[PDB]
This record gives sequence, structure tokens and C-alpha cells, in this order.
Amino acid sequence: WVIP
Amino acid sequence: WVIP
Amino acid sequence: DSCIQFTRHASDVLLNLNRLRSRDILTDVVIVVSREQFRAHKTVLMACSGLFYSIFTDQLKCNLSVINLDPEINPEGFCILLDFMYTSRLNLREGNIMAVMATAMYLQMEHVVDTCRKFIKASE
Amino acid sequence: DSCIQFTRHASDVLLNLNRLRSRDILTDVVIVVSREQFRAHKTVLMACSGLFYSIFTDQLKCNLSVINLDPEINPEGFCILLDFMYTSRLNLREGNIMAVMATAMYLQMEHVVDTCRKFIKASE
Ligand SMILES: N#Cc1c(Cl)ncnc1Nc1ccc2c(c1)CC(=O)N2
Ligand SMILES: N#Cc1c(Cl)ncnc1Nc1ccc2c(c1)CC(=O)N2
Ligand SMILES: [Cl-]
Ligand SMILES: [Cl-]
Ligand SMILES: [Cl-]
Ligand SMILES: [Cl-]
Repeated sequence: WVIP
Repeated sequence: WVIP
Repeated sequence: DSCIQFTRHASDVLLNLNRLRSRDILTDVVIVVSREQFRAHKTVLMACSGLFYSIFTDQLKCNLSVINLDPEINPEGFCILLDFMYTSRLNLREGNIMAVMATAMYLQMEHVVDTCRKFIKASE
Repeated sequence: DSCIQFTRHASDVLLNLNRLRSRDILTDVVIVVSREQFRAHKTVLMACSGLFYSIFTDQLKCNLSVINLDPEINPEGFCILLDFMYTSRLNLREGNIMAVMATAMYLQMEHVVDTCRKFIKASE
């Protein structure tokens, strides 16, 4: 999971 | 395009 | 093999599947979550959820145009997960995390359940 | 928005759509290319090809279960492009490049046409  |  | 790969292909396919969903193009099922209805593509649902994969591989349920979810399922939680299926983006907030996690457990979406557990553990 | 994103989601969806195709699950069209037939999902075809996007948004053609391609289309070229649609991987070889490029032009798959043009220009 990432900060897009 | 890339070499996978 | 000796194939070449187009890096953005999978993301572009998903963007187009979401565009078709938004325009109600070739949607083949309506998911009913208490008073709310959500139109979708069976193949996208199966590709994202262990529960839908099970439902639509069933010889009788594969032909249904309407699927009714358990009354305990929160429509907003379902909406957030349906958006995630079609975009890879999860709108996870303090106010919806419990509903999102419960819906992801029911839908059998392991990666979502995992990030919800991690976000909850960080707040305790 | 304040969304989080699952990096592998789009790739995982496409992998599952390819698995459904391989098992002939919820495929809703057969593409006929001279003596050869290819089963697929209309939504995946539309998401990858300008030609299929046009065909399946047509009020009459959207309901067809069989689509016959132009007799000049090479079945192997179509097979290579169909695999690319479902995997992001293009099996481009000296022996098939002309057929692949011609099929990609017909199917309106701009990124494929682009790499074929570049590979051809490098060999002249
Ligand atoms: N459509 C399809 C499909 C196929 Cl073909 N093969 C394998 N899994 C498929 N889908 C599916 C099954 C289980 C789970 C998910 C997706 C996400 C998750 O957390 N569990
Ligand atoms: N399905 C869908 C779709 C939608 Cl909804 N919006 C926009 N394009 C869509 N698909 C589509 C149209 C044109 C081309 C491609 C795909 C690849 C390419 O080279 N040209
Ligand atoms: Cl029904
Ligand atoms: Cl997931
Ligand atoms: Cl027909
Ligand atoms: Cl393309």
C-alpha cells in the first residue's frame, strides 16, 4: 500500500 | 515498454 | 518467453473498466446491500473478491442478475470496496474503517483486511 | 482525495481475468478470425481495443455472441494481441511483427502499433  |  | 511488457497496460485496462461501470456499459449484475443497489461487472467482482469468485463460479448463481448481500453489510463500506475494486484506491477513514474491514472480511479481500488491521493497531 | 492505493491491484485483477478466460468462465463472445475462434470477455476487449470499444457500444452489435473479423486478419497475430490484452505481455518476433502490427492497426491498439513501428525502424 502507498500514498498515490 | 520493458523487458519483464 | 521473449515477450516485451507494457508497464501501464493493467492500470489502463482497469481505468477503462471503471469508465464502463460509470456509464453502465455491459454491467451484468446488481448487488443489493439493504436499501442500496450497485451495478457492476461479474468478472471484475470475481477478480477482486473470494466471495464473488465463489458465487459466480456456482452453476446456478452464475446466471443470477441480482445478488443480495447479508443485511449486516454496510452500503457505504460496500461502496468504498466496489470503488477500490475498479480503481486500486481505498478511501479508508477513521469514520469508516470498522465498516470497511467488516465488509472486506465478508467479501474475502485479504489485502484490504490486512491494511485495516494495521491502521487499527496503530491507533490503539 | 485522501485514498491509499494497492500497487499490485490492477495486475492481480488482470491475472484473474486471464485465469477466467483460460477456464472459459463468463466469456460472452467468440471472435472468429478465418478458420480460428477465440473466446473472450467483451469488457476486456473494449478496455484494450478502439475497434472492440466501438463494436460493443453499438446498440445492435453489443448483443452479438459472435464477431467475424476482416478475412485479411492473421489468426496468429490476433492470438498474440489477445494474449497481450489479458497479460500486458507481447510476443513480438521477427517472424510475426508485420502480422502483429497490421492486426494492432485494425484493432486500434496504438501502443502496440508504436512499439512495432520502432522495432521495424531499428531493423532497416
Ligand atoms: N476471478 C477470479 C479468481 C481466479 Cl480465476 N482465481 C483465483 N482467485 C480469483 N479471485 C479471487 C479469489 C480469492 C480472493 C480474491 C480474488 C481476492 C482475495 O483476497 N481473495
Ligand atoms: N472500454 C473502454 C474504453 C472507454 Cl470506456 N473509454 C475509452 N477508451 C476505451 N477503450 C479503448 C478505446 C480506444 C483505444 C483503446 C481502448 C486502446 C487504443 O489504443 N485505443
Ligand atoms: Cl435474478
Ligand atoms: Cl484486496
Ligand atoms: Cl450472434
Ligand atoms: Cl495497446
